[PDB]
Amino acid sequence: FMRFRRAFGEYSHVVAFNTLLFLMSFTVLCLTPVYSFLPGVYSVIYLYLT
Amino acid sequence: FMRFRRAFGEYSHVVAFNTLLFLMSFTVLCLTPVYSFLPGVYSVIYLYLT
Repeated sequence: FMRFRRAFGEYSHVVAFNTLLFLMSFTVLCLTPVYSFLPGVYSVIYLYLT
Repeated sequence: FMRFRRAFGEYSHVVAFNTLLFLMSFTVLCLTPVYSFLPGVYSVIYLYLT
């Protein structure tokens, strides 16, 4: 993490959350074909959390 | 110690105590098979010191 903070300057904070949200969304999309509940409830939770 | 402080940035302080506590716990676990008193009293002392 120190090495990561060495680069990317000030924008590392913006990059980290953007990567984490993308990874979470990718996992949710991967779990979609079996659990049909996710697309709505996860979107609602995401809207609440944003 | 100066060379160590050169790296790890701000988190060297967190790393040092974490390593020291792990080493102390490892020593206590190593002394366990003969001195059966240690698991309780050392845990109490650790809770007090934390």
